[PDB]
Amino acid sequence: SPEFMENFQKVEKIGEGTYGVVYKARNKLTGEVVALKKIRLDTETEGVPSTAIREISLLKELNHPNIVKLLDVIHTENKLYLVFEFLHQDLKKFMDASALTGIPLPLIKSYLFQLLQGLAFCHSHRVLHRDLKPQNLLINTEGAIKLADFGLARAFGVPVRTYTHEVVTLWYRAPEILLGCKYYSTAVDIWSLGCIFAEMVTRRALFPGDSEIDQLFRIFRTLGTPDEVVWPGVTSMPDYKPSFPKWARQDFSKVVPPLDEDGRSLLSQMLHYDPNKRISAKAALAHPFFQDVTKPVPHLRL
Ligand SMILES: O=S(=O)(O)c1cccc2cccc(Nc3ccccc3)c12
Ligand SMILES: O=S(=O)(O)c1cccc2cccc(Nc3ccccc3)c12
Ligand SMILES: COc1ccc(O)c(-c2nc(N)nc(N)n2)c1
Repeated sequence: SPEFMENFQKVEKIGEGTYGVVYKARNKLTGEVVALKKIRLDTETEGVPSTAIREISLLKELNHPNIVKLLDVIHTENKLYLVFEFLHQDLKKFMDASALTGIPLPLIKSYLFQLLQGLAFCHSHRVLHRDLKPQNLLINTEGAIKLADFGLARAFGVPVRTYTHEVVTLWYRAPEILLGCKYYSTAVDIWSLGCIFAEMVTRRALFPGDSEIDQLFRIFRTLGTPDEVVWPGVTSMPDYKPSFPKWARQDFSKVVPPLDEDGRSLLSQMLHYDPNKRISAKAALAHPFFQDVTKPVPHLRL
């Protein structure tokens, strides 16, 4: 039986991702609470590009405990309403609420482990997230964390307006993208998650840049300016300039003080400059940092 928007009662705005406001709503017929996303389509040109349609189809095929569940898609007047399972809060809000104490290590480990499981699944199905950040990660009272707000629209020219509040995506952007690589790989998601891992541990974003070049320099100042030894081919990348300053790599004892050899070993592999050497999500799941991983239940108030 088709669902119609009249079937839903808005309860409250719970967020605003790359597609604007996200509303918690109640299904009038079943009483099920859901999250609704409003997509405004603009046939600016001929329509959604074939490749974009295929990528949307690929994302839709994914069924995994660590990917927010899309329950239905309602079409009406030049608009689409995405009906998703309802999740209480995002990782960004949770970290801010835990900033003065910090998210406990067992939870950090559980969330990282789960995000790697979700990414491994996506990557094996040829799906990348492309815009991983704390704001697009959803957590439930059960202790699960899920991927949401995939960067598909801006990555494949989907004719749909994006954004609402602003932008801060640069902070988690992989260096090969900042250097203008012709083709990037699944490794870009691992870099972003590595930045998130460090952020949960230190309680502060790792590379909070304000422009592409500022983002690059913040990365270089911490991990060292890459050269051909560390990253073969870096000096020939489209936007690489020999004039870049030369910074030496900093010790992780300074970058992420709380972490030990296991956590630092894993983080170093997730932030490797060379995409071909950066650890994969599948390999990361086998890292010793996860030997004692559990599934703690977070404490959240509303
Ligand atoms: O494939 S759908 O499940 O609709 C879909 C689901 C989720 C997001 C979408 C974004 C743009 C276009 C779609 N398709 C579309 C296709 C025909 C007409 C209007 C929109 C999207
Ligand atoms: O909303 S997201 O959380 O990314 C999302 C999460 C989980 C499954 C999705 C399936 C299709 C489209 C999405 N978003 C989408 C919306 C508009 C344009 C292109 C893709 C999906
Ligand atoms: C598909 O995107 C979704 C799907 C379901 C959701 O519950 C959310 C969401 N939920 C909350 N509480 N905050 C925020 N920021 N987002 C987002």
